[PDB]
Amino acid sequence: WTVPTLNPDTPSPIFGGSTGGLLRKAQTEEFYVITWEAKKEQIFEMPTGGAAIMRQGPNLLKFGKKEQCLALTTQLRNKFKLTPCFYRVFPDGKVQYLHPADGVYPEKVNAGRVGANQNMRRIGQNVNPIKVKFSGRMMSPAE
Amino acid sequence: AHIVKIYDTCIGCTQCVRACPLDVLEMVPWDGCKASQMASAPRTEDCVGCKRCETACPTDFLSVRVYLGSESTRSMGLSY
Amino acid sequence: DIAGLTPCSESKAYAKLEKKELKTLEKRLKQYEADSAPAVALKATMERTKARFANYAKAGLLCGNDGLPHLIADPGLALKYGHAGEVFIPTFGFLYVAGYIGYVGRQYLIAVKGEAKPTDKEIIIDVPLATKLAWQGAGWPLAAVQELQRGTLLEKEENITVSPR
Amino acid sequence: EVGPKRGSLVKILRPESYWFNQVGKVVSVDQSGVRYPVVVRFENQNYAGVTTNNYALDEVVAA
Amino acid sequence: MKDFTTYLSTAPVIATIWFTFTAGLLIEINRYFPDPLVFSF
Amino acid sequence: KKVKIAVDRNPVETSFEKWAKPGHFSRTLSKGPNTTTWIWNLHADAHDFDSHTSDLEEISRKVFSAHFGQLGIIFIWLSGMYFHGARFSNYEAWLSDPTHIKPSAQVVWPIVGQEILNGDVGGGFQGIQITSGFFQLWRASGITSELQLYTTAIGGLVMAAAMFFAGWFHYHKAAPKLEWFQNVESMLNHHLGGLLGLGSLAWAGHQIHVSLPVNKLLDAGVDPKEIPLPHDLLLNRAIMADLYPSFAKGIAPFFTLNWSEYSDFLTFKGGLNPVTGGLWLSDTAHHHVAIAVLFLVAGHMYRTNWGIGHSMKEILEAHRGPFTGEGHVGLYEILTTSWHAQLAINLALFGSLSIIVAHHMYAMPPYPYLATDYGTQLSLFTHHTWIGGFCIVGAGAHAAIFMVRDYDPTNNYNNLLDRVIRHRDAIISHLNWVCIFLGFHSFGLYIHNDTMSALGRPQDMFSDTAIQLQPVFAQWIQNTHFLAPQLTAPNALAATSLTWGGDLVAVGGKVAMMPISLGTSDFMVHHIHAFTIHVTVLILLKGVLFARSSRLIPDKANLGFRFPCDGPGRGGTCQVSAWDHVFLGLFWMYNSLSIVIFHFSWKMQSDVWGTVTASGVSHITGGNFAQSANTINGWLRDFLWAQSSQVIQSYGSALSAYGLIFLGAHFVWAFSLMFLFSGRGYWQELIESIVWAHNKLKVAPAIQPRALSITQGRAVGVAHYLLGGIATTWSFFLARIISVG
Amino acid sequence: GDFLVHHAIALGLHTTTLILVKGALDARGSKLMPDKKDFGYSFPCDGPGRGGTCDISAYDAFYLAVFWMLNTI
Amino acid sequence: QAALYTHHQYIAGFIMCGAFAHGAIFFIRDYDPEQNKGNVLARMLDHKEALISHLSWVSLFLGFHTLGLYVHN
Ligand code: CLA
Ligand code: CLA
Ligand code: CLA
Ligand code: CLA
Ligand code: CLA
Ligand code: CLA
Ligand SMILES: CC1=C(C/C=C(\C)CCC[C@H](C)CCC[C@H](C)CCCC(C)C)C(=O)c2ccccc2C1=O
Ligand code: SF4
Ligand code: SF4
Ligand code: SF4
Repeated sequence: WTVPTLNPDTPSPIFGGSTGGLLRKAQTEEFYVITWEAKKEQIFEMPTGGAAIMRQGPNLLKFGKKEQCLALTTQLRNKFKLTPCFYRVFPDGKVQYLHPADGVYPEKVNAGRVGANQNMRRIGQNVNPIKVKFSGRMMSPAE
Repeated sequence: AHIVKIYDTCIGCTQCVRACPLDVLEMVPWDGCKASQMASAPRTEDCVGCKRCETACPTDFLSVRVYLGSESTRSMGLSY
Repeated sequence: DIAGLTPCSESKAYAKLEKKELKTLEKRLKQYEADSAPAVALKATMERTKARFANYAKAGLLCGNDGLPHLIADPGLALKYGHAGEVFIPTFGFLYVAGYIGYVGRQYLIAVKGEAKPTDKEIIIDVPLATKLAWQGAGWPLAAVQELQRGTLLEKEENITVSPR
Repeated sequence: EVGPKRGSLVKILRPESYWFNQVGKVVSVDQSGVRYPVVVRFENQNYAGVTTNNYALDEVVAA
Repeated sequence: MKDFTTYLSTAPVIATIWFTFTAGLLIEINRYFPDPLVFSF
Repeated sequence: KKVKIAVDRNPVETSFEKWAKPGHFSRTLSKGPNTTTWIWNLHADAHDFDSHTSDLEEISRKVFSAHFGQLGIIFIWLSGMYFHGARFSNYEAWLSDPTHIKPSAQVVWPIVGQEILNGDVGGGFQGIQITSGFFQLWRASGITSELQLYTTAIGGLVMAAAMFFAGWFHYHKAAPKLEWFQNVESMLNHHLGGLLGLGSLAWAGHQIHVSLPVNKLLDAGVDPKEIPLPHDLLLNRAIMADLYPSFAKGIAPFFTLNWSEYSDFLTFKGGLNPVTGGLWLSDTAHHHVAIAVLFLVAGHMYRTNWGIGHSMKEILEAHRGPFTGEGHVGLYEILTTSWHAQLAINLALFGSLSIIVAHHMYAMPPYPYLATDYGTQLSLFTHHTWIGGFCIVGAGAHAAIFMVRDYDPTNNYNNLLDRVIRHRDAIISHLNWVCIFLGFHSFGLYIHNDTMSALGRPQDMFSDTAIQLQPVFAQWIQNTHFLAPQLTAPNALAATSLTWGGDLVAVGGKVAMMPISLGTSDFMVHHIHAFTIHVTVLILLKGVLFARSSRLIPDKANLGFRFPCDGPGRGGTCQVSAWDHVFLGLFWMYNSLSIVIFHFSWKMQSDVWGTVTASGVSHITGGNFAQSANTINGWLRDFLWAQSSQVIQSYGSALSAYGLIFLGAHFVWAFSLMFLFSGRGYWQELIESIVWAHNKLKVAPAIQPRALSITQGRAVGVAHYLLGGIATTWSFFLARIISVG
Repeated sequence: GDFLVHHAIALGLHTTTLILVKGALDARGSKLMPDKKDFGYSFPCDGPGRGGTCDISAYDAFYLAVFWMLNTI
Repeated sequence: QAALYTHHQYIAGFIMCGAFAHGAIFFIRDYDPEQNKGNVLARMLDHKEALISHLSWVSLFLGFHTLGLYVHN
């Protein structure tokens, strides 16, 4: 598996237009693009509001928030049994792949993804906040 | 960014990852508490702080622990 | 004459209050007939009022400047000047019953702890066991002090405490 | 083998546990080098709605 | 009627019966002994 | 044939086996309790039939039999009111003198001193003065005897037992299938022809044959003992042809369409009866004849088994516009598939109807001697107003529940519901703006007047004197309905109400109904009404449209309808659910209707109700509403402080219980603030520190003590808040108006 | 009347100090949250999990005690 | 007199609430359980449930009975 490049030639589902779509965050900070290959035309539920019709084949869809993309991801994975993958697009054109960051979905092991933010102690073996006092910023004993 | 720490009481039931609505958590093999999986939080820049993860953790109290930190656009669920 | 209070038997505002209430009731009575349901009801209420005032004045109560009876909660002032049946005796009269309720509840809980599904004998009362304990719990002070003297009234420190104890 | 038997009653010594100083019954003890190998089942559930939890050999004690 | 008597053994029905009985006892006490302010008898 | 009876024989066995097992209706609670939250969930999910199962047939059967149980309970309550008017009332004394004797139908037992509550109401009676208006309703029915109330009570108990037998039957013995409930064409045809058409026709028959002659003789001074009995007015046509000579013609004028001959008992008089202060029963009889015809022709509209008629699916599907996409398609399926979609609409219109009832029962008092019982009139406005607001909030609730559970986006593509959910942001944004605009321009007017009159600038207030905001549109409508019989309703002898204008009707010295003027104070309070209504709509509609998703939480539908929060994340997500929007819409419904009923009470006591002893109408508060209600200090002083003198000095009198429920309601309302201001996590730790003391003494229960759910805390808090506030207002109203009115 | 209102005053004092003492002592930990010291003094909640953790901080205990203090005074 | 009394009493109530608030902040931010090993301040936290439960009992009794007497009158 290798990181897929975002295809802009991918069509979008049949949506009649909403008001829950993109805001100035898309133009200024960032927005998100989710893609998936469908086997048929199915009326799914937009996380922004309203129902859209996915197209037979590949689809592409814009969203202003990552939680929207993962909501649709779990909806397409659980109700339609698809395998979508979304990105993070910046207004200058930079695309950043996000969800299956190793190819497989994060609930499954991949035999090589590194464990981050793992405290190797018990939650009661954390120190008292008096020991992490005056560490610069206000810091939790979990660090 | 919020602080998500995962402790060695994790029995590796994948529930915290399935519950996460932002893809912050993932399950790493054997480079943790023991073999047979373990969880991890590499993408905490996308954590909003909903604590669905520790709502779904079945261990005593919570192996996964969200400590609410500095907020941002990604950590406040803003589409604007 | 404990705290400057006058006895209700010789209090003047007490009698004035009795006369006021009876005057109100007879004012209501004058608009009705001789033997009607309102008339009999108001006559019964007047008699209840008269008996109530007579029985409070007979019981040795102490009345204030307002004519209302004032109770004496202090034992020693109540036991000396004959006012124990105001707050002091009803104190133990309450506590017997209250500890009786609590002891029956405790005994029922301890009884249903041993069963297979103890929680279902709490939403569904085991009325046989409950009535047996409610009848045999009338000796709750003796049994309570005997459970206390044996050390089997209090649980040890197997109690579920917090991380900083 | 390590730990208690697979039907024994066990008092939990984990301070942050819901069942601290509370009696539980062993489901099983994983005989590997796993940390927190003892699986204890409790008659009463915690605030999350769980009755089972994994504890270490130093967090368990008889009766 | 084992199940019916089990139903009457439930918490709310037993509470209704017991508090009806308690309230009726107190009510009849307060009828036959009107205005009991002190323990004089 | 399509529309037919379709039932299953003996679906559910009749046994107490599932009575002994609480929580049987769900998969989670049937396992038994371990924590106390089970005890609350057992009750919260008791009638949540659409989560006990998935098949709409069993849900529908449960609903049907539950409706039967509600009807049986309503019949028990009605029979109880008739029975209390038969045994424990001064009704037969009140009929002889309704202008002097206070209607009472509740006697109190003399146990702990509450015999003081048995007030001197009149007629040689001692009881609680009722304000439900049953005496006026019974006089309008033509009762005139306690035996008829007794037998009506026994008939109500018979019908209650019948309804409960019907529920048991239609659940356990022969329960209908789903395709029977789904015949909405037949249900509407029948509920319009037979229920509301034939019901109004039968009530018209009673009004022709029993109410009209009995009440005509009652108004002619005849004693209720010497009035002919209704069966004697049925058999002996001579009595009726003496009272109405058109009864000498028989029913021929109907079949010959010489209906004008019936103009003796089918009138269009309008206005009020000068002797009773209520609507003419001939007017109501003609009314019910007319709406019976109207509903019987309306019940022949939909197509059931013979090709004539309409298919509602065809009306809906063929109603679409260029602005609105596919239109009403899929709505037939929504409403024949979702019980909650039906319940939402039905509750909304039923509550709006109850408020219609409240507004149309005081301006057009239908019953004799209803208007001059100011307590009954005030209570009957307040009660139905409150019931309407509650039903409307429930309509929003069940619309949200539909949107969460029963909504399917496949059925709804570019139909009206999809197109609403797609632009909910425009909807709620414009609603927010109008709520803000109205809040400013309706309440800041009151603040402006407070500031001006506090600064000593009464020439700068918003009053009928300084800066007039006259309600010219409502004034024009008043004048348009006052002048209606002259031009636009020539066969009406008078206007519908005297509130439009004209002469007053005073009965027994008391003012039954008089013209109602509207000025700047009325403008301001009406705009306050619209403001509060719009905010309640904002909350409930925002809960509906954002019940599945928002820009905050896109997966709110999977979270559910009733959930506290997703977390403290996204800055904090508490009360994002569509349940918590109902929880807040309840508060705003209370705030709206409190002001509505306050407007009613003050306007009525100041500008309508009163006595005419000499030449001059002397009102209760002296017409201060015009000049005093420009300020919040006005509603404080001259309404909440002035009209509270009767409830706080009621101690030692018959109305003392009203003062008691004043104080206790102030208690309960504030008690609600323990649940609304606080949060569960504090009480769980307090509870566990208490459980430590229970463990130490070996009295810790097996059912683990938990703090109430978050949702349950909010529900308890809103319940205690509404109860205390509404009961405070109830006590204040009744104690005030039973004394001064 | 002085008796009754002095006992109301006792109620208010004891309940205010109950809330405050409880927040102070459970500031470091509860059975619902034994790692409460790791979250600071004023944190919003610990989520809807474990039954619900609203107003669980010590800050919120002080908060709820200010109401009972205002009532006491 | 009225203004002075009400003033200083409300000031006192707020100050006394802040006292316990900062005691909580002490327990969180400044308390060291190992440097206070066995002293009175740790002995408070060791029997905190007794303090909280007895304060709760006093508050509960006083409220029950004061409200009961007031409602009775
Ligand atoms: C919590 C505070 C409080 C207190 C201390 C009281 C105290 C009292 N109230 Mg007040 N009251 C209160 C709250 C309170 N009330 C509230 C909140 C309300 C509003 C609802 C009222 C409303 C109210 C009214 C309206 C009246 C009272 C009355 C009374 C008196 C009742 C005496 C009585 O019933 O003799 C009972 C005497 C006994 C000996 C019974 C004790 C209990 C058991 C039965 C004893 C055990 C004996 C035996 C072993 C049982 C056999 C077992 C059985 C199973 C066979 C007493 C002065 C009445 C009165 O006249 O006051 C002066 C009265 O009319 N109260
Ligand atoms: C549902 C409403 C209703 C009902 C039930 C009645 C009923 C009645 N009206 Mg009224 N009426 C009504 C509405 C109603 N009216 C309205 C809306 C108007 C305004 C237009 C009038 C205007 C009006 C006038 C002007 C008069 C009546 C009259 C009558 C009576 C004569 C009926 C008649 O001749 O019709 C004929 C009806 C039938 C032939 C049906 C009889 C059916 C029987 C009961 C069948 C049962 C037999 C059974 C199968 C076997 C026996 C069982 C057993 C013994 C073995 C009757 C009491 C007259 C009267 O008596 O005045 C007091 C009269 O003069 N009505
Ligand atoms: C035709 C009327 C109608 C019908 C059939 C329903 C039916 C339903 N509603 Mg809806 N609802 C209605 C009106 C209606 N509601 C109104 C008017 C409101 C506004 C208050 C609501 C608000 C509402 C909400 C917010 C919710 C429902 C829910 C439900 C479902 C379960 C209800 C349940 O189990 O409660 C069982 C009954 C109780 C728990 C009892 C409530 C206790 C009340 C509040 C006590 C106070 C009442 C009393 C008169 C005051 C005196 C108190 C005295 C005893 C001291 C069920 C489908 C729930 C649902 O479907 O979610 C999944 C839900 O969450 N309803
Ligand atoms: C008195 C108490 C109070 C007040 C003033 C408000 C005020 C408001 N609520 Mg809130 N609310 C309250 C209690 C209150 N609420 C309670 C107890 C509940 C129950 C939980 C709610 C639940 C609730 C919900 C659920 C909603 C509101 C909404 C609103 C707004 C609608 C009215 C509006 O914008 O008009 C304009 C503002 C006013 C009328 C407030 C008074 C301001 C006056 C006019 C003077 C202005 C001063 C001026 C600027 C000079 C400044 C001086 C300078 C020195 C600063 C407004 C902010 C709604 C909202 O935000 O959407 C629109 C909404 O959806 N409220
Ligand atoms: C000698 C007295 C004293 C001192 C030095 C401190 C010092 C401190 N306190 Mg303590 N505190 C005190 C008294 C004191 N407090 C009292 C009396 C109380 C009870 C009221 C508290 C309750 C308390 C809590 C609960 C917390 C602190 C916290 C703090 C710290 C930061 C304060 C902060 O956030 O600033 C910024 C504070 C503000 C901007 C205050 C908000 C505005 C206030 C409420 C005034 C609003 C009034 C309004 C403007 C009036 C308008 C009137 C107009 C309408 C007419 C700091 C160590 C915090 C801390 O240490 O965090 C861990 C913390 O959480 N204190
Ligand atoms: C009028 C409002 C009100 C009332 C009555 C209470 C009452 C109480 N609060 Mg407070 N509280 C309030 C507002 C109120 N609060 C507000 C606005 C807040 C801010 C959120 C708080 C915050 C708060 C905290 C933080 C704490 C309390 C605590 C307590 C309890 C103190 C113990 C006590 O006095 O027991 C006496 C109890 C009462 C007087 C209330 C019960 C009323 C009667 C006696 C019960 C029976 C009535 C009747 C028979 C039942 C009818 C029901 C049904 C049959 C219809 C008590 C339940 C403390 C606690 O829980 O410790 C124990 C505590 O820690 N409260
Ligand atoms: C006071 C309060 C509590 C504590 C309330 C406790 C848990 C329950 C109140 C009383 C219960 C119902 C016990 C009453 C007695 C039982 C019904 C059993 C009967 C036993 C005898 C009395 C018959 C919360 O859990 C809560 C949660 C979320 C927001 C606000 C609050 C809140 O304000
Ligand atoms: S808080 Fe929410 S977003 Fe953050 S890790 Fe936990 S579940 Fe994922
Ligand atoms: S839910 Fe808890 S136990 Fe399961 S994998 Fe996540 S952290 Fe580990
Ligand atoms: S309800 Fe309580 S737990 Fe949920 S988000 Fe709000 S504060 Fe946090």
